[PDB]
Amino acid sequence: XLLVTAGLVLA
Amino acid sequence: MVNPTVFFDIAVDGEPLGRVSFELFADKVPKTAENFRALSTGEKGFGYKGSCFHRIIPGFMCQGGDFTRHNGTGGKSIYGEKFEDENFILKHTGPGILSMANAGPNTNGSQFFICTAKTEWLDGKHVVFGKVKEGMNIVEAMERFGSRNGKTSKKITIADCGQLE
Repeated sequence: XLLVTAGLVLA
Repeated sequence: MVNPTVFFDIAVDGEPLGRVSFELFADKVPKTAENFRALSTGEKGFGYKGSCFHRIIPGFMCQGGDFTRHNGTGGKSIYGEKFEDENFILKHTGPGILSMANAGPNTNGSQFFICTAKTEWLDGKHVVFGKVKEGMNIVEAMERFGSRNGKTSKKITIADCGQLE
């Protein structure tokens, strides 16, 4: 996917 | 409030593509702007001077760097390995929006990103503390050679960091 976190980016 | 300025250069495989600079709203957030400022010079045992990028998606966002400690996922801040938030007075008007990245509440490591579009689903979650005054062209040029497979122009790396004291 189109997320912007800090640890375990997923689809 | 005499806002500071910061920038850093991008290298496309042992080649300088160009510089990208950013203006921070220290006036509004004279606290979290410093975090970014420090992450340039990359003292305090971290920063963008790790010569590496995470990923580049064409038509969404662009960034990379920081972390570097835990299998390419390091990251501590000048206020600790975590840090509280500020507010969401600012919003995401569209492209050229400099927003932070977070992995929970009161958990803002340091890493940020450029928004190259209207990330309306990130608004309210990410902290906007600056904008891309100039360099969007370089960012676009960068994204043009990006991909969703998590590879970009062979191997883009941070050439050098700025920090305009």
